[PDB]
Amino acid sequence: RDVNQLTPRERDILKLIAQGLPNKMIARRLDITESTVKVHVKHMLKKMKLKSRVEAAVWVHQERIF
DNA sequence: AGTAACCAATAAATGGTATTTAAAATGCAAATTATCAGGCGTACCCTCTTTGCGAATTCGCGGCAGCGG
Repeated sequence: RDVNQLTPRERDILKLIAQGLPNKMIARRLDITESTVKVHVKHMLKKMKLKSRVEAAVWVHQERIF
């Protein structure tokens, strides 16, 4: 239920990701293969029980949870 | 005051094939205390004596026994 069990740093990376950052630049910046980047975003997608980032980002912003 | 599905394009849509990471936790077998379980010994003198009293008045039957011509 609670996102904070995950690392805050990856949450900040994720906010940057939802700021329009494409996966290629993500892999280039984070020093991992694109496969690992996709695996990470896939993990975040199911762990938040979401189908798309738009609704989750809007919900995070509106109540200013983090 | 606004028609398109044209053909590329964009990476996101997944759920699937693995050598990793070390931390944890989870088990594992020692050391190290308590406590239990056996053995021995005892120098005034003491000497068959306790029992069962009756698996309790059955009875009827059988037979293997000792005495006996």
